[PDB]
Amino acid sequence: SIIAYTMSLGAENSCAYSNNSIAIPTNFTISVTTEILPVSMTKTSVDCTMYICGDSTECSNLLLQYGSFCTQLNRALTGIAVEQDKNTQEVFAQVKQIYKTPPIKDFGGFNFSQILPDPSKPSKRSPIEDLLFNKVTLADAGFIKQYGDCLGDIAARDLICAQKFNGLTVLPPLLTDEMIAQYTSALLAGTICSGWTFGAGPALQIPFPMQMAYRFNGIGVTQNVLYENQKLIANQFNSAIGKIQDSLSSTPSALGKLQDVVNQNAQALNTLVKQLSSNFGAISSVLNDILSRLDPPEAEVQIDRLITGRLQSLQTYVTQQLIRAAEIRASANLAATKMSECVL
Amino acid sequence: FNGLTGTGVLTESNKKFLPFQQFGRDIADTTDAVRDPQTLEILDITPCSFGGVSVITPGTNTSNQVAVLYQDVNCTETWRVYSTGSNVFQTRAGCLIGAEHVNNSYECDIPIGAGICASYQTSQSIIAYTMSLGAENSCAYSNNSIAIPTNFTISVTTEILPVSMTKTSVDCT
Amino acid sequence: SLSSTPSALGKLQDVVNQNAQALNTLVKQLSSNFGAISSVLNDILSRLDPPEAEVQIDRLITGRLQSLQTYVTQQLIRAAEIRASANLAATKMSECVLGQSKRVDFCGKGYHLMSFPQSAPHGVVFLHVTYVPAQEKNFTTAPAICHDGKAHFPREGVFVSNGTHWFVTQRNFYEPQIITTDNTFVSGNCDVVIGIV
Amino acid sequence: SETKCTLKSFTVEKGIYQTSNFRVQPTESIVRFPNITNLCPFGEVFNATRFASVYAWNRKRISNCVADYSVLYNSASFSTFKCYGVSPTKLNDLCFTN
Ligand SMILES: *[C@@H]1O[C@H](CO)[C@@H](O[C@@H]2O[C@H](CO)[C@@H](O)[C@H](O)[C@H]2NC(C)=O)[C@H](O)[C@H]1NC(C)=O
Ligand SMILES: *[C@@H]1O[C@H](CO)[C@@H](O[C@@H]2O[C@H](CO)[C@@H](O)[C@H](O)[C@H]2NC(C)=O)[C@H](O)[C@H]1NC(C)=O
Ligand SMILES: *[C@@H]1O[C@H](CO)[C@@H](O[C@@H]2O[C@H](CO)[C@@H](O)[C@H](O)[C@H]2NC(C)=O)[C@H](O)[C@H]1NC(C)=O
Ligand SMILES: *[C@@H]1O[C@H](CO)[C@@H](O[C@@H]2O[C@H](CO)[C@@H](O)[C@H](O)[C@H]2NC(C)=O)[C@H](O)[C@H]1NC(C)=O
Ligand SMILES: *[C@@H]1O[C@H](CO)[C@@H](O[C@@H]2O[C@H](CO)[C@@H](O)[C@H](O)[C@H]2NC(C)=O)[C@H](O)[C@H]1NC(C)=O
Ligand SMILES: *[C@@H]1O[C@H](CO)[C@@H](O)[C@H](O)[C@H]1NC(C)=O
Ligand SMILES: *[C@@H]1O[C@H](CO)[C@@H](O)[C@H](O)[C@H]1NC(C)=O
Ligand SMILES: *[C@@H]1O[C@H](CO)[C@@H](O)[C@H](O)[C@H]1NC(C)=O
Ligand SMILES: *[C@@H]1O[C@H](CO)[C@@H](O)[C@H](O)[C@H]1NC(C)=O
Repeated sequence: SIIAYTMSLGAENSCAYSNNSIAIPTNFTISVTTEILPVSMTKTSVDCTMYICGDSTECSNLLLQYGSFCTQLNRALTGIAVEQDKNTQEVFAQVKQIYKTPPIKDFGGFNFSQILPDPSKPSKRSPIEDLLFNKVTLADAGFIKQYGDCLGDIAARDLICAQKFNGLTVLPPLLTDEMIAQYTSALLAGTICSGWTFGAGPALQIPFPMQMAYRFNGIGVTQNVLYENQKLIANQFNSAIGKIQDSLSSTPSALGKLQDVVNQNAQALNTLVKQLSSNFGAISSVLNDILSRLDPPEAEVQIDRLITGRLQSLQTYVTQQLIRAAEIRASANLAATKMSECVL
Repeated sequence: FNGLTGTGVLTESNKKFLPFQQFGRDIADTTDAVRDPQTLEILDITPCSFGGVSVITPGTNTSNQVAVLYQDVNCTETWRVYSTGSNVFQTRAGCLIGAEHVNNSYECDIPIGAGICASYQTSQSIIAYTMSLGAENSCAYSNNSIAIPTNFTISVTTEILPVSMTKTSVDCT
Repeated sequence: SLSSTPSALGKLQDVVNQNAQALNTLVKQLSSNFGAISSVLNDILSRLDPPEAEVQIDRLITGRLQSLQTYVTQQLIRAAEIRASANLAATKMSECVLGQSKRVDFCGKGYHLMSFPQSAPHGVVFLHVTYVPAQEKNFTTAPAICHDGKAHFPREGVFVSNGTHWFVTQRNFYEPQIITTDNTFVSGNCDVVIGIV
Repeated sequence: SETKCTLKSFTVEKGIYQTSNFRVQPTESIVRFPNITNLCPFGEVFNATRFASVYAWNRKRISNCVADYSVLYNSASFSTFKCYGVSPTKLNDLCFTN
């Protein structure tokens, strides 16, 4: 059955207040957690003329009476597309040196084989990165569709064909997946070989256990703890990474935020496609029926009604797309801050 | 077709209409197929083009040469191309015509997409190339060796932020 | 650098240009017909009677009102971007100018020393002064010293060695010191730490 | 020139400008209708000897014929010819089902 209940805010606990007693840790653990941030969203361009008018000269001539609105919407979408690449570079373009991955994958007991790229795969991705790419589902199998295939009837009614026919164009990103993986790999090699020195400027080699010793000193724990228990620490680190790989592989919703971004843009474009079919008060949703059955002045009245309908639809889409773009910009700025502040 | 007009490409359809159904319509409420009124064949109708054209232009105060990118044209596999003139370079972003293809990576100037960029270079022409992400470098991993700075420099850099914008009031009447 | 480069302040010019274009867009949109017989209100009033003028005027009113609403929405979104920028600028003012922050790249590339804000048209320009490592040398290291069987760790800095002698240096600057009991602490013994010299 | 026109400028800055689409134009007009050869019975409708009383009006179906309204121009003068579903000038371009 369906059960209704009062929510539990959390487990109850207590801590004694004793003016002559303290608690002190005697042991410790290395914990590995994840953080997920959107960086970019699909770049979309819309041909407002093809969308509004079905290659109708009369419709086009009427559209010219509102042409600056069509141009303005195109400009707003272009600006959004430009911002997506700016955001991508700001998150992933802080280091202008590409460091080679060392041939060694195990440094002082710390196993990075699941973090560093696997050179034997077509995609220079780590097993964890490969899992990340195998969880988010993208409807667009690349950016080139061509005119063929879509020429005939698609039994599945593949949405990309319909969207492109109505003037909705999906643009490629400026940076490819290989370029991003290469950049990230360079950052991992940078930190592993030189700690944080490569962020501030030149990369100074430091043995990995000494980078950890400095990090412990930063925590407020003597270097002795790391050197005394180095093997235990390395074992906990390696186990924590294995746990991350299993956690990501096991949970289908681990990357839900990114799927939600993709789904929101897919729904917005399917919404425009469905809204194209509305009558908007006209005798027919199809422009060719109006032109075929009505004379010029009556066709112009019904066409003007359809033009108003479609133009309002596009403006609504652009406004919502721009607000989502603003949310992506805020997310990208946070991601870039985390990159510089937490990684470097 | 029997009073239903339009522009498109006719093909044989794989659909079968019920004995009383004359027309097929898409999710957009547009015609996707028609049963021909003269011979009872089922035909599909598809729009004639996807477009997808952008022009790569250097500033007009230097040169009037341009190159055109066709986003949905596969120039390697007519071709929905306005004009050619050789200099055909296919990319994941579509094929472009008019720029030279140079395999010497370089700094990006005018971005194209999917790893490709272009710039205007001197015998002047528009050059298309793969972007260079950065200089390659390396750092040795040595468990018994460190590097230590022996000298230092004072560096001064700038940061620019908007604070305000022009305040505008509009009398809507 | 500022005098030489015409684009040094491009972000501020872009803000000004966006608002100028938005207002020129409203001026140009005023001229659209919007489906009416004429873009000029006086022609409609002069040639048409009340009820026909009212129909054409209503069409123009809808056109202009939609134009203004579009402008206001876009202006408000740009205002939101300016607010985000201003909040970042205020944070940088308090955190980089009135103090010294440890955040990497927050106050410019390198290690932050100090900053000097300057005013600018519709904005602020910060001059950040940072400490940057320069010439460097390759030295041998070790995590610990085994003097008498006890494990000796540095109180600060790193153990560095030239070809023949061991010293203690600062991680950010090479001033070799003699290893002594006043800059070294003892904990544990020589049988646990790997690579003890 | 297309870019210059789009930006309302005779100077174009360095960059990429999107400028409409490459469109294929039709090369021929293909018209298909059923092969109907009979003329519609306009004589029976307009040259009838007698019309039914309005209280008991008649209706009949017309099918399998070609409609042509120019035949009436030299037959009778009509006081009313008002079409609501279709403009009169487009009547010859349509085909009707009931
Ligand atoms: C430290 O002492 C506190 C008491 O001051 C312990 O807290 C008590 O723990 C018992 C269970 O062992 C509970 O039944 C009591 O109710 C707790 N009393 C409190 C919080 O006032 C605490 O467990 C001790 N911790 C350690 C690590 O020894
Ligand atoms: C470092 O981790 C990798 C896994 O990321 C280890 O390689 C695995 O080794 C086990 C045997 O111990 C094999 O069964 C797995 O199939 C291997 N996996 C992969 C992906 O190669 C590697 O042995 C670890 N190295 C060290 C030194 O601990
Ligand atoms: C501190 O905690 C660690 C685990 O976080 C303990 O190490 C494990 O101890 C169990 C016995 O209880 C062994 O079976 C495991 O093999 C140990 N793990 C590793 C990686 O060595 C450790 O014993 C605890 N006590 C300390 C450090 O004093
Ligand atoms: C420190 O030593 C490394 C080697 O461990 C030097 O890096 C080498 O530099 C030479 C040029 O002098 C290159 O040809 C090698 O390929 C580099 N090898 C690497 C990175 O493994 C480094 O230059 C030395 N630095 C200083 C300041 O002496
Ligand atoms: C490492 O540094 C030490 C200390 O400067 C050098 O040893 C000194 O060398 C000078 C001559 O340059 C002598 O006068 C001192 O008496 C030496 N000091 C000691 C404690 O022996 C040493 O030569 C340097 N080693 C290398 C390989 O450069
Ligand atoms: C063109 O088609 C071929 C064959 O499907 C494909 O391999 C290629 O990637 C496509 N596009 C380009 C730009 O080469
Ligand atoms: C350092 O690494 C080398 C392998 O390159 C190894 O032989 C040596 O024992 C290691 N030394 C220490 C102190 O870890
Ligand atoms: C006329 O149309 C009918 C119905 O489709 C068809 O069977 C017949 O063959 C056609 N005849 C001619 C002469 O086109
Ligand atoms: C009606 O009869 C006249 C001759 O009196 C003829 O000219 C006309 O065409 C006929 N009308 C029709 C609709 O056949």
